[PDB]
Amino acid sequence: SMEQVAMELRLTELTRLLRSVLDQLQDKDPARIFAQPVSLKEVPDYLDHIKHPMDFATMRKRLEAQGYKNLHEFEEDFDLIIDNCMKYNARDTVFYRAAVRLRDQGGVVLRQARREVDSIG
Repeated sequence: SMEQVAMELRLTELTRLLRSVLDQLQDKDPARIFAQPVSLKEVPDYLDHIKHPMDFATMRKRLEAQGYKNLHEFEEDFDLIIDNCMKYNARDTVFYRAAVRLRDQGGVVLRQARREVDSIG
């Protein structure tokens, strides 16, 4: 149906926008601390601590299969990256401090992306 196609064009356009958002968010992590999943070879107990791991590569795979239906879904995943890190790592670590910075710098990007999604529909 033509209705089905039009929904698919909206999903595709959301996907393009989210990809630009994702790149911008990832530029706020020049150390690439959040680029890849936490290794279970190098932190074998990780899953006793964190129930829903997330990282930029896993968000990117989900994005390219058009797996984000709206911005809320994307934001939940971004917030997981941050919130996982601030629980697992202590306050005085390079990791925790990098989360705080990504959160603060990412909030500006997400502020305007929410206007762009509402605005463009």
